[PDB]
Amino acid sequence: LHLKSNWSDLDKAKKLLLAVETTVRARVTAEVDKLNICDPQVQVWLRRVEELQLDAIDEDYSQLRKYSCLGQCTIHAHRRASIGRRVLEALDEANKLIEEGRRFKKFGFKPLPKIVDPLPQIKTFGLETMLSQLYDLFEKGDSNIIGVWGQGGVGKTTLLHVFNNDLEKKAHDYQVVIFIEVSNSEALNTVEIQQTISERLNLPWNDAEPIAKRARFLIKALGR
Amino acid sequence: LHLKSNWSDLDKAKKLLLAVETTVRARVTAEVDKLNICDPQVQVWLRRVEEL
Amino acid sequence: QLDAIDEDYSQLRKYSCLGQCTIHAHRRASIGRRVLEALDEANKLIEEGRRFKKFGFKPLPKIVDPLPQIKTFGLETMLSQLYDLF
Amino acid sequence: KRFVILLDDVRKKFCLEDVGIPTPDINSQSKLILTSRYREVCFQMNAQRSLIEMQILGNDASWELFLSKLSTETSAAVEPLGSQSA
Ligand SMILES: Nc1ncnc2c1ncn2[C@@H]1O[C@H](COP(=O)(O)OP(=O)(O)OP(=O)(O)O)[C@@H](O)[C@H]1O
Repeated sequence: LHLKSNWSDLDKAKKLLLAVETTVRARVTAEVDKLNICDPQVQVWLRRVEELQLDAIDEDYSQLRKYSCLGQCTIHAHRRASIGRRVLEALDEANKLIEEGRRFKKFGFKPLPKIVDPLPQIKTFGLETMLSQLYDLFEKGDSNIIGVWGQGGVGKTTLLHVFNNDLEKKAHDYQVVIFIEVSNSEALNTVEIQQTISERLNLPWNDAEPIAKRARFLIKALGR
Repeated sequence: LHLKSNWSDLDKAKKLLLAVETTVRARVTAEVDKLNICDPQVQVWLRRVEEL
Repeated sequence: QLDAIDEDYSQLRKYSCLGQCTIHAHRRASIGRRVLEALDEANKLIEEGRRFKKFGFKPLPKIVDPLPQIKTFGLETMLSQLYDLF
Repeated sequence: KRFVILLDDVRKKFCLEDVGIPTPDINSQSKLILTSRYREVCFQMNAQRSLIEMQILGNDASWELFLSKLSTETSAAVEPLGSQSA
């Protein structure tokens, strides 16, 4: 007769499992706040805790308590046989989940950069006819370098913002869409452009690397 | 037979293996982004996961 | 609640003058197993609380944290206008 | 996140995206409330269609605000009602 003690130990395990799960979820939420994604191994552990449903056996044991008045006879011993093995079936899983979630050390991983990240989406008027012209070359134009020119304030930059944001709506074969502001100076502030490209290519920023060496590196990186 | 319990643990292992494989592939993709090549021992491990 | 068994053991002390009597063996049998039932739990609690290394976690920021709540007069009408837009 | 940013006492037009704040749009539930002394600044920050004017306090509420600012003995000179005093 071990059920009377094992079920008591299950209650300790259940209340401890809710404490470990609370620590993990709070730890994971601190990772999603940094725009990271919950670690796949933690996500599997969390999904097993959710699916456990320890309240199911609790109700089943609660009915056996009402049958426990004369459970010695074979009429009520039928329920006691299942519970005596069902508690151990959920106790080991609960204890295994205790020592797994208590052993986590990293809870999130930084996702790969998006194909195209959204840019400021202001309300635009009458830009459909020009955006159609720009797409007609980008989809079909023979030359791979496309130039757009116009007087100041006509809408060149806003065209890029609506063009870049439009790419994430359609389907395209391209892998990275980089928006670079060369307007910063006429002196070509090279370091900040390479920062934008490297950050957009999921590359580490080796600060002390010379500009000429990085330029050779980015040519190989962007060529892939 | 003992099959009823073993197959249940296989489902746990399969869903955990897909999680470990996802972590490795994401870790490898962060290496190919630096123009590195996937490590030969990892490539063997990945190829065994696919073939499973 | 370790004081519960202490009182239960305290009554057996008064019966301890003839503890070998089969009538008082009913109480002595329970105490001899109830002490072990609470001793292992007490010792397990020792090695758990002696092993903790972190004791608190920083809670997530509140949805809205209170700002200086001074006494305000006649601000109900304007605050109603602001909510009617919000 | 569905944020609400209360932008207090802006004195010049500034770009939200350069400070990190995304400008809320119709597709998003987020709001952004800014206060300023100048209607020109609120127009420059694209708040023209939701402008609220913070008017001065009413005649009655301006008095009981003044009453709460006086000391206990001083207030007792101007508090009394029914009778009228200079
Ligand atoms: N179709 C449009 N509808 C509404 N506003 C527009 C439209 N096109 C441009 N604008 C406005 O034009 C303003 C001027 O900035 P914009 O990005 O258009 O400049 P630009 O054409 O790149 O010129 P430059 O870089 O030489 O100053 C922006 O604040 C933007 O709101």
